[PDB]
Formats: sequence, C-alpha cells, structure tokens
Amino acid sequence: DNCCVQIMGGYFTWTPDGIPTLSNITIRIPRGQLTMIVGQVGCGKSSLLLAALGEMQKVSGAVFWSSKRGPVAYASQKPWLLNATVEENIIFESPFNKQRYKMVIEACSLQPDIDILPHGDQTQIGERGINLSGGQRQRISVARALYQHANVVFLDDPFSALDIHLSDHLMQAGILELLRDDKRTVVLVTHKLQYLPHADWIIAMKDGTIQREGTLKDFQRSECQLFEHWKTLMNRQDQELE
Amino acid sequence: YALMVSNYLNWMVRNLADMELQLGAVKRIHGLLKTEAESYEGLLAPSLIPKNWPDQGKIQIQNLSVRYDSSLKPVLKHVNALIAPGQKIGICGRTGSGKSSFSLAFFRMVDTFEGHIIIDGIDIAKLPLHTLRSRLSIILQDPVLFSGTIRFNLDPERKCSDSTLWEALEIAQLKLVVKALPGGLDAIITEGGENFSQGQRQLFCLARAFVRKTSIFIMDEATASIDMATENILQKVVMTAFADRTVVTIAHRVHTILSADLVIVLKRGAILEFDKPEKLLSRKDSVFASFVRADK
Ligand SMILES: Nc1ncnc2c1ncn2[C@@H]1O[C@H](COP(=O)(O)OP(=O)(O)OP(=O)(O)O)[C@@H](O)[C@H]1O
Ligand SMILES: Nc1ncnc2c1ncn2[C@@H]1O[C@H](COP(=O)(O)OP(=O)(O)O)[C@@H](O)[C@H]1O
Ligand SMILES: [Mg+2]
Ligand SMILES: [Mg+2]
Repeated sequence: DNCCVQIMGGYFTWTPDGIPTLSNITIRIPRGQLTMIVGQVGCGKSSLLLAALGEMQKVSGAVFWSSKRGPVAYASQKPWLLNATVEENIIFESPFNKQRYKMVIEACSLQPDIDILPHGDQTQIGERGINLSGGQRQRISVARALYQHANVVFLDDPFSALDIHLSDHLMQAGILELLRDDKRTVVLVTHKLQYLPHADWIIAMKDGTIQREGTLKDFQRSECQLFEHWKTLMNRQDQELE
Repeated sequence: YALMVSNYLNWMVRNLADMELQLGAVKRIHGLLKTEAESYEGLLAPSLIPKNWPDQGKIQIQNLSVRYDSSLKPVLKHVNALIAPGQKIGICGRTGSGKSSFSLAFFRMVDTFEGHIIIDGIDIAKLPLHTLRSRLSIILQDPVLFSGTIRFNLDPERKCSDSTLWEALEIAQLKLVVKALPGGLDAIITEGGENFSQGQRQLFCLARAFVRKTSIFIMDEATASIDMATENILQKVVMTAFADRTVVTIAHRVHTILSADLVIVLKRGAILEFDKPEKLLSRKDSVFASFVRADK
C-alpha cells in the first residue's frame, strides 16, 4: 500500500484526566510522498505529530507504524537549539559528509548568515554564546532536519519567521528537490497556502478531529466548501487549484 | 592547648580554603553589580507632557540612521516619513533589511545615533523613558508569556475590569476558547505558555497588547504564526475597531496589507518606495509589486 503512518481512530490526549485532545484520527501518510497538514489555530496540528511520536497519551485507537518505530527527523514549532557549533547543530551525531552538508546549507540558503558570523562555521551558538535572530534559529533547526538519512521527516512549521523569498528557496530547493531524490516521507504544517499546489496528499483538520484527508482533486470534488475557502483565502480566485 | 592546635588547625585552613571559594561568589556578584545602566531619566522635564501625550500621532521621521552597538554598522540609512494620526502603515521588506530594527526605533532600545524623530511635535529622545514605553504599544513576533494566571498575564498592573479584558478576547477571537477553559477566566498558563498553541500564545500576547488604550499600537510579525483565515478575520476586526489608532504594521504576509493606507518598503536599511499600494502594485517594476507577484 506504500504507507508508513497508519493511525486509525485515535482518541489521543495530553492530560490523563479531562476531555481528550484528539478524537478519532483515521489518517494515512504515503511513503516517499509529501503531504501537508492545514488546520486552524490551536487545532491539533502539532498534536498529530506528537501523537504520531507517541508523546501524547493514547486513551484509545491504534498506531500502525511500518518501515516498532524508526528514527524520524523533526523540527518543532519552537526551535530547540544546542549549545554547540552551527556545524554540530546541523550534523547532529551523524557522519559528516562535506558535500551533503554543503547541499543542505545551500538548500536552506544559510550561507550569508554563516558568512556574517565571526568564526563562520564553528561559532559556539546557543544559550552560552551569541544570541540569534529567531529566523536564523528557525533555519538552523530545520537545517538539522533533512540530513539524517532518516526517511521520515516530521517537519513542523518552518514558515513562521521567514519571508517569501527564503520560503520559495526552501520550497523549490530543498523541499521537493532533494526530498524527491530519495523517497523521504515529508509531512508539513504550513499556513502559507500558496504551497498547497505542492502537496500530494493533504490533511485538513478541524477541532481535534480531521475533517478529511486526500488529494486536492478530492477536496475539490467531495469537500468543495473549505476548497472554496482556500480559493478565496489564497486570493488566486480566478484559476483552478491543482 | 597543643591539643586545641591539633584539633583546630584543619578547620583554620579548610575554612580559609572554602572562604576563598565562597568569596569568589562575592567577586562575581560585585562584578555583575557594576553593570551599565540605561539612564531611565531623560533630558526633557516631565511637565511639558500632557495626559494624552500621543493623542494625534504625527510621526515625523527625519534622517534616522540607527545602530545596535558602537562597533557596528548603521543598520538603517537616511529615511524620511510624515505619518498621519489616522493613517495605517504597512512596512514590508526582506529578512535582514531592518524592518524589525525600525520598530525598535520608537522605543529607544536600538541606539538612534543620528535622526530628528518626533511624535506630536516633540522629540522622542528628549523624553522620560518610562513615560515613553508606558504610553506606547508594541507587539512582537516572539510570544513571551509568564507563569501564573490569565488575568495576571493579560493585566499584571491589576487595574482593569473583566469587560475590557473580554473585549480584548473578543478582538483576538480568543473568547470562545477562553470560555472553553474550565475556569472561565483564571486558569493556569504555564512556564513560557506551554499549556497552549504557539498561535494561541501569540493570540494571548496580541490580546495583552489590546488591553492598553493608547492611540499608537505598532505591530511586528504577529501573524507569521497564526493562519490566513484568522489573519483576514483579525485584520478586518482590528481595522474596524481601532479606527482612530495609528497602526504601524510589519506584516509577515503582503496579502493582508493590500488594504493599508500607505506602505513603507525597506530594502538594505533604506526606503525604496513610499506611496499607495495600488500605485506601487500598478507601477509593475516595483519590488512591492514583485512581493505581491512572488506571493500570488
Ligand atoms: N503541551 C500541551 N499540554 C496541554 N495541552 C496542550 C498542549 N499543546 C496543546 N494543547 C492543547 O491542545 C490543543 C491543540 O493545540 P496544538 O498545540 O496542537 O495547536 P496547533 O494547532 O498545533 O497550533 P498551530 O496553530 O500553531 O499549529 C489546544 O487547544 C491546546 O489547548
Ligand atoms: N541583536 C542584534 N545585534 C546586532 N545586530 C543585529 C541584531 N539583530 C539584528 N541585527 C542586524 O540588523 C539587521 C536587521 O535585523 P532585523 O531588523 O532584526 O531583522 P529584519 O531585517 O528581518 O527585520 C540584520 O542584518 C542583523 O545583522
Ligand atoms: Mg501548533
Ligand atoms: Mg526582523
């Protein structure tokens, strides 16, 4: 079926008491294949990825991981950073390939920000060290992803603290450039809805549960109201979303 | 007393050794005691300031080049604006251009090493600093929330009724999920805001900016995190409600700031363009028009 993440009917929660956070999540994520999660604010977008890691508590439901669980790459909504060098951040206990490291820092376009740093590559950034921008920290924390040969990338939102130029450099190069080279399963949360043409599967979720999952033609045909809300919301209302 | 010598010589030298080790903490706290002040008392006397100091925000920028530190370059170049009291200003630009440097120039944290800049006629740099940062309002890209409770995190100065707080939850579109919290008000926001979402943390910070009733709210990229539907809905809500207020907006997305009055474009620390968004979109060679075109 070529499907690595097969969470069926999960009534997941954060707190062990109270109401559950998630309810009846019947999702599928295809292998080698980019998908996108779009929901509203506070509505389960990080919670699906942390339930898929099993960090959130399973009251009911069942998770059907396939190649226990392998090592996944992950970059959170808040960028966690070490007190190491920038190269030791981006490698993160891997073997250092110079050309794979070179195409990651060319793919992220962190090269002028590593050019303006006073030791360049080996500056000890972090808490003990130089404070950063936050956007540069976001690019460093996603630059530690897509390197590990880990084949599942849990890429929570990179496109908060970046502009349109660096997000098109992150969305044409990098995402769908080197992640179409090997068959790495990339999942994204993104409210910049211009990249909704650059998605094969699409998860749309609403208030704990999902609304539907499937492709853009399936949301065009079957859903066709949140599709119209995305058509008004992206403001290319003349064209047809494909 | 020879037996007193052989029982107390060790406590003499061991108490000398950890006396040196504990007095290193006095040396460290006296080295950190001698830090630099910010000089919170200003040049101008606190009697020319009225009750409504920023009643009509005439932000006249003249030749304002700023600097973060003494060793660094001038980040912003020689810029000029004439900002009306009913105006709404959208500032767009690249990362690394200086647009969130320019929002800190109103609050005197980034050092204005040359420049005239005023609001309502009278100089920003010749002001008391606490009366400057008390009667003005910012909102940042970072959501920083403290521990304790929600009425403290929206009102730490304790002086407000619950109706203006729930009016701020009404104009954040936050009221429905704060009513879905099981206290109504007065539940627990944890250390850094880890009880909620990142967009909900930024919505709490937005509503904490909405409690204060000053006529200047300035806005950094708050809706970088919060999604496009609530960006449209919240942009419509803050454009209808705060009609008097001179709102300066570093918008993260350009398609929420097509409804602005006039637009600053900042590229490499300088104003490239300053006109109508219809004029700068219809010029077709302009970098604001390629910011609209590169988005959609
Ligand atoms: N760490 C947590 N502990 C307890 N409750 C949480 C936690 N994180 C989220 N919640 C609750 O679960 C719900 C889901 O929030 P979540 O963090 O999934 O938002 P999100 O939709 O991922 O945010 P964004 O819109 O930024 O993507 C929220 O209503 C929040 O109150
Ligand atoms: N804390 C800081 N200390 C020194 N320089 C800074 C600091 N923050 C930003 N800068 C410099 O100022 C320039 C503009 O930064 P900033 O205005 O913060 O971001 P943006 O241009 O994305 O709004 C950047 O090129 C950066 O090098
Ligand atoms: Mg989230
Ligand atoms: Mg900035």
